[PDB]
Amino acid sequence: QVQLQESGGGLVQAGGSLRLSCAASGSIFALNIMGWYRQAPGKQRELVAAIHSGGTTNYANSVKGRFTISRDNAANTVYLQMNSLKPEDTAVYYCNVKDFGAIIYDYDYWGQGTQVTVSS
Amino acid sequence: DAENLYFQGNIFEMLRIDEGLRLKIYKDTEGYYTIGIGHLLTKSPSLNAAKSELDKAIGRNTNGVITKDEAEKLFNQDVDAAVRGILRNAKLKPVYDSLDAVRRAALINMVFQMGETGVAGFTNSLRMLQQKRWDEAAVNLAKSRWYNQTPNRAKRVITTFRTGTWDAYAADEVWVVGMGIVMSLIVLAIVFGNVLVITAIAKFERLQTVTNYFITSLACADLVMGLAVVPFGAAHILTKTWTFGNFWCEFWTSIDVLCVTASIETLCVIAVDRYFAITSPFKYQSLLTKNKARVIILMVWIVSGLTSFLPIQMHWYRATHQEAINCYAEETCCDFFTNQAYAIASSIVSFYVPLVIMVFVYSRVFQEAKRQLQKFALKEHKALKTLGIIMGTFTLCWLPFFIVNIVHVIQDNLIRKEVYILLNWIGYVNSGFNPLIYCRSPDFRIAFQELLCL
Ligand SMILES: CC(C)(Cc1ccc(O)cc1)NC[C@H](O)c1ccc(O)c(O)c1
Ligand code: NA
Repeated sequence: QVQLQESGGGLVQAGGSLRLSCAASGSIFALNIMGWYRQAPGKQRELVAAIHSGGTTNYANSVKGRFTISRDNAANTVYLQMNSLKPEDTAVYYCNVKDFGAIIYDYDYWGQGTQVTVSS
Repeated sequence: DAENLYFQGNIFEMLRIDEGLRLKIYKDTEGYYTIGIGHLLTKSPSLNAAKSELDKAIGRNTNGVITKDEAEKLFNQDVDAAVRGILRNAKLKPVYDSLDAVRRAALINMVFQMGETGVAGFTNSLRMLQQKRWDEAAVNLAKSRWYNQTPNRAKRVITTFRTGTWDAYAADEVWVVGMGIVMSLIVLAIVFGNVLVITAIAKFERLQTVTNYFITSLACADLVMGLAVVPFGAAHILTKTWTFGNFWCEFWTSIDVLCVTASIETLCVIAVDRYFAITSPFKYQSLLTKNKARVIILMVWIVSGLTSFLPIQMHWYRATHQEAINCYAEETCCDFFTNQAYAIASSIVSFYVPLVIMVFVYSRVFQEAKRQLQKFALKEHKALKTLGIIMGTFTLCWLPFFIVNIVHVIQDNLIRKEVYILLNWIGYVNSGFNPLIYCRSPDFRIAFQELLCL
């Protein structure tokens, strides 16, 4: 029963920079993976950039070196830095929270999704 | 009489209940050496004298241990000797003749216990029984030394005298089927649950994860538990004996040890797996593949096989004492006898090491969760309750057995066999409890609903 507030998306020229942001309103277990996924026009939902509650991060092989994920102090807010954007980065970005509350498995919390269009 | 349905009112079953069958020489509540079904060997404190009297009674060198056949023969001999003792006596016979079959069996019971002379000592009680004053004799018999030394039995015999029925012994037969249906429910639950789990993981493609690859192994161990171990064990307990031979006996034991070991060690592997999946997920996803996980499973089943079929089929697990030798020789005996080496080794490998690892790992999770990049909310409470169930059920089910399994091999005759088997079965129900703990994921839920079309 928690919410995910996404913000930052919009139209952007080729090579321009954009900053995504996801705020987690509610009670989440201390051990979690907060990240971003995306859906390209006509392609499956791909993982963009996830960060662990223990600081460590993880990126896709097509965004590594261009994208960089970080998070806030205790507000559970994640900021995704997107530099040198490309026309193939045009997709639907979803904010996501992997909660290990039940230890055995993981509860996924999703966002409403934000549109990101890169001018080819 | 046309009576061939369970529980016919007689002296033999009554005495079997009041005494019990023990093949090895034991000491009664008094302190005298007794063997079989309440057969008094001697009043001498020396065990050697008891062995002498026993060897004289049987007709061979028994080494303090007799067989079932010999025990039953001694039992019948003692019963018949008790009856003849009643008929020969001048105080017992007029009373004996003036009693119904039930009360007759009660008197024969008393004589069987404390002897012809001793029972003949009861002047007032027998006088009351002679005039058919059952309640007065009931009150009077409870004021003797016999009622103070063995109250539980005295109450049953006295009640048998007063009521004149088998009320004090009829209820004992109900618990047999009463627990039998419980065992049935256990088998049904285990089989159904684990088959459901395996089917869910195998059929659905969204349940193809490493954790679930371990869950598959656990569910397999519990499946073979509910199919082979538990039913045959139930049949062994209910039918009092074993009707499959020594080969299938030790084979069944091998399946038992193998399945329990594989189950618990798989629980350990799951604990570690979840630790790495939660603490360092990015490394967990890259390092631990499906092939490596299957290698882990193979290794666990190999270790479990080395502590089950290997020592048992090679008779390394076997004991050295006389009763063990007799049971191994007996085709109808499948009692479990082991040495200190195999007991300790198997207990350490199957339970204690996985216990330590699981405790350490879950403690590491609970401790590392408190040092992340973060108000005392409800989520941490819920998680703590979850792990409390995960470790709590496992501990509550398997700890009392492996403690007993390690003590009953040190100090001889400290744990009665009933308790041993009972705790073993409390260990058995954990196999059914597992699919309710490790399959609560949304994917497992959807799978479970879709499988049976709810
Ligand atoms: C001892 C038994 C085979 C069940 C049994 C009880 C009484 C009897 O007369 C004959 C058989 N159960 C074994 C138990 O399930 C176990 C699991 C793992 C071990 O490592 C181990 O040593 C023993
Ligand atoms: Na045998």
